[PDB]
Amino acid sequence: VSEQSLNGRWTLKFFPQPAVPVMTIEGAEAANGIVVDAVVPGNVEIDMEAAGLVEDPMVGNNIYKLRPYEGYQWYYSRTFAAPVVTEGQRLVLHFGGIDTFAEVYVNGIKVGSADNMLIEHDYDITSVVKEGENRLDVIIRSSVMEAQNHFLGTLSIGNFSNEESAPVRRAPSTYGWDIMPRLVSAGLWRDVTLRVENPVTIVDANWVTLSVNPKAREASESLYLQTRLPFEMHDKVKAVITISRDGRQILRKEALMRKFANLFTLNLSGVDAWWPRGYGEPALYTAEVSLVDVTSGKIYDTKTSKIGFRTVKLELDEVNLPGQPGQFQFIINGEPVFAKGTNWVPLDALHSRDASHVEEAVQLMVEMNCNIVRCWG
Amino acid sequence: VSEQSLNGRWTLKFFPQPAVPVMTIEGAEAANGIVVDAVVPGNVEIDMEAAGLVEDPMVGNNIYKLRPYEGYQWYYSRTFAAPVVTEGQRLVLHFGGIDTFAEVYVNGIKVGSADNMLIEHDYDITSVVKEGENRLDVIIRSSVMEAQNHFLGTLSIGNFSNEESAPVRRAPSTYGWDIMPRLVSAGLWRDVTLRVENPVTIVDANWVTLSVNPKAREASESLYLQTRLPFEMHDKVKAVITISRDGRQILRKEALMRKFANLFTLNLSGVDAWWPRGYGEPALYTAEVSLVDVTSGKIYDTKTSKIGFRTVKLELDEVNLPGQPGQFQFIINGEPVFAKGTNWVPLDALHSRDASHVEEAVQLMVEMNCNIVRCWGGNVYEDTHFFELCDKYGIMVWQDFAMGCGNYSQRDNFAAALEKEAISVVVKLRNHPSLILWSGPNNDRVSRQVLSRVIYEFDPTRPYLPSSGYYKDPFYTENPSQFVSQIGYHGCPNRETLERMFSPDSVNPWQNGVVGMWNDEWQTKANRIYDDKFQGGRNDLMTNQVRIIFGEVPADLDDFIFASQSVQAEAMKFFVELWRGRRPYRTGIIWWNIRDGWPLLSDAISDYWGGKKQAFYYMQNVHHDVCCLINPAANGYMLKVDNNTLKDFEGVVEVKDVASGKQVFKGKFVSKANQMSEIATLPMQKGQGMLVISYRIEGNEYFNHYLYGEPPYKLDQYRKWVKKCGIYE
Repeated sequence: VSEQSLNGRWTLKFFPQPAVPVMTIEGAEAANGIVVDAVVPGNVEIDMEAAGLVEDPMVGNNIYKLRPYEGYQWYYSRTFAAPVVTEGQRLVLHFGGIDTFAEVYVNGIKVGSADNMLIEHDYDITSVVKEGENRLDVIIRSSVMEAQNHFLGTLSIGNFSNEESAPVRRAPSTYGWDIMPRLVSAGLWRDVTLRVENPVTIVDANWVTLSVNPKAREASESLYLQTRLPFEMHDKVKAVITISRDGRQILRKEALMRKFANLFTLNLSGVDAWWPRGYGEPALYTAEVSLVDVTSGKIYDTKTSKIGFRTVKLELDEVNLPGQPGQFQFIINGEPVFAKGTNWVPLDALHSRDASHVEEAVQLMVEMNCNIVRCWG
Repeated sequence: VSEQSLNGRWTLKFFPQPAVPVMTIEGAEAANGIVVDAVVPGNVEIDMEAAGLVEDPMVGNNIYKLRPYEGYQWYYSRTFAAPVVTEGQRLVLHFGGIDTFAEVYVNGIKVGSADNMLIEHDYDITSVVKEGENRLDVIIRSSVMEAQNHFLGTLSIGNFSNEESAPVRRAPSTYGWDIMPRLVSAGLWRDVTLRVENPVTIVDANWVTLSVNPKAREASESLYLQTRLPFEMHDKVKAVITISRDGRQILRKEALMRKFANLFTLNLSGVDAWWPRGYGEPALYTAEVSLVDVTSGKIYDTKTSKIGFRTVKLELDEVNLPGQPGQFQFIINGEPVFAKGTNWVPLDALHSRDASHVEEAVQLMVEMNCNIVRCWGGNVYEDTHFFELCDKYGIMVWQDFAMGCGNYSQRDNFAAALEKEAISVVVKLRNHPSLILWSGPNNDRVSRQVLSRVIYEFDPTRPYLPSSGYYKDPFYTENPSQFVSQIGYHGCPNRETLERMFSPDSVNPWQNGVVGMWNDEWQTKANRIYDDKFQGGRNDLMTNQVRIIFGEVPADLDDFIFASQSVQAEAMKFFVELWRGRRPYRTGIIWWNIRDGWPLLSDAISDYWGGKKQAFYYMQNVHHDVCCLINPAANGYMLKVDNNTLKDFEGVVEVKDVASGKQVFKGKFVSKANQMSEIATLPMQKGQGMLVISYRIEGNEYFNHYLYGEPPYKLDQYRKWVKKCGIYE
């Protein structure tokens, strides 16, 4: 129905982590720490430099001066107006990125516990949200100290990746590499939003290119659609599939929703294939699917994404060193492409600034004419 | 000690499921619904038709009128007197079948949560039962809505099995198939009882045939006995094993119970082996084990079951397509048996009526002389009595695990729910001699790990197989599989069935008299899972087959029924004769199918109401233990005789043309045991016609026929050939 954003100014209170880490709001407020203004999405080091508490780590040996903060806790807090929810609607609190181990409270009620900085986190706060001003509190603990909650196997010690990185789900380069500095950091480094979902909603729209014929401008595309559908809405809701490019509608298919999960296959004509750089055009088509009430015409949900009709196959060599690394070739749309490109390292040691560099960084590959890029583990 | 039954009249309250499903008694009573009388075991649709709330779903398009109830909840409730329990005794509440997701309360205390309609459910209500009147409440929620509690993998969407069937443990055919209608249903479809167990009780009595020597009438049988035994009862209780047959005691062994779990081996003499139909007698022996007090003589528990001394081995081919499907042969008691039988589909879309059809349905296989039956994975697991009849009548059982067409989840939740189901079904059925095989891209955790590990630990005696329009077309006649699952041919049911399941105006198939078009009712009885109005599809399989064999489609209804049934009769007979005549390479044939589970237009040879189609009688004559048949040859036809027994037979076979009466062949034959024998190469006949195969063995006249020539045939002429032949009617 809507997506209210919770980005902006938050309250950040940081303090050294005690022997028993702080998990509750009472302990976080009782702890003796410093309170400064914070920006979400952001990194805690950015908020402290804005407060004049840390020097610029990009200059000289200032990076080492952030060392004590690896054992600090970080208490994000803000208020928010609750969006309007009607009966059957669900209120979801969405985190694009929590770095890392945090307890999330809404109006003093714990709604989740995060432990992976690389994936999104969604919590159903429908039953805990209140009318009017609400409170949202996130209490992050030390990622480095979290490693001492595990016993490492022999093979996990002594590698180039830090031992602290082995038992936790974080970016290994944040602990230090030969190309990226050590800067564990913390904070809400991606968007925080409030989402309202109708009882009839799209759970997943999976687009799959079954086959492609670039010469005949044909393609067979599959849509694996999973939805949330109350049984009173079975046979009363229809799926509206729409393929278009540059405003011109290529296909509009309608089908009655009789199940919650369906597979739709579309045999398309006059459609171009997606090619990497040099081997043709990167033809993209707008693929939209909406759940519409058959009687009232109400649109309950709409999922839109730009897809490309393309097939990928990895032809492995069977003579010259069969099974050894590098003995393969990518087969795109049946053609053996020659890959030329770069390795993708972190865009910023403070990863909340990543999104601000993607445009410039991708444009480097466009000028370089890379047809491939490997996002480094 | 005792087993009090809780079957009978219950109170059923149904209501649409809210956004938050009802899980408690307070919410169930607070919900606004309808209360009617219910029968247990039963289906909720049966109770509502008894209340006059739903029309007969077996007639016309009434099946679609049950659609809203797939999103309903069902509140079973009844009172019961508590049986007398003494100290140490346990009171167990037994459910034979809960369909499906239900919360079970006894005196307002939740005693269990069910989530598998195919296995039993037992709850210890000893600490919650009260003296006097007790209350038992079962709150079932929507099975269809339960699917939306899961995220399906890519390979679970788009298969023939419904997406709603993928994440739940139910019979996949209940959501709709091409042979069974969509009817999710709900309720307590099997027995509900109260069981009292002594502190000394038998947990499991596993009977295993180690070896058998049919000639010397010897067998080595193992008893894996697990018991519940208080340590104060160790060395004070004895196990009394008893093997008997027809009242005569064969062996009585006694042993002091010094442990809770023991293995007993019995070397028996003067005991006959269990054989499938044709290969000998289905010899069954009553095997009883009792735990008796050494001093007081008190019998604490007794487990009795009829077992059969039999060994099963699956010899897999290693030359002709090694590893491909169908390249195997069953080795029963050391002998390579040739399997002939049918696929087992649901006995009823409302599965509480299954038990009422087992006797009649199994008797169809006995008349058909099937020595094997494959229980299809789209169906529920049949109860104990079905296997008892298969044990008694010598019909081997191929058991699929309840898995439908498509790939399933590879995660821990589905594996754990399936492991619990497989362990439960294996322990329950592993003692039946009729059961001979378990059956489940080569990286599927379900078939290559979960199910295989269960068989490895709980049934190491049976093989496990991870298997997940002219009838003379080379598509059929050039099948490379030694063990074939024949697809089956469509056949219009007997006229009486049409007038019973169709509206009077819809008995005739042609809508507005147009030959080529079916009305909306015949399209429904072609299994149209959802009421989407179209024309064509599966129903065209009927008229297409009649057109290939007889040229045109008869406008007259009775002319169409006989024609469509004759096509199915000749086609299915040809398949059985073609595989029996291609031994020893061909090792078995299982065809689709002997009986329908709903009044429908299907490829089965007998309908839900017992109407045997023309194909049933044709198949009967080519299912004999010793059958004289004719196969097509390179330059004519080959008269042959197939032996599915262990004994040799002599006889005389005569081959004659129907119309002309000219004797084509007559001579003596020697049918060597457990093999097919060529008798003579018959010269090719002119044009169309039909031959008569008359053979006598041991003073018994058996009959068969062969339709020669190429289609299309003249329906009136073919009817004249069958009439003059005097084999069928």
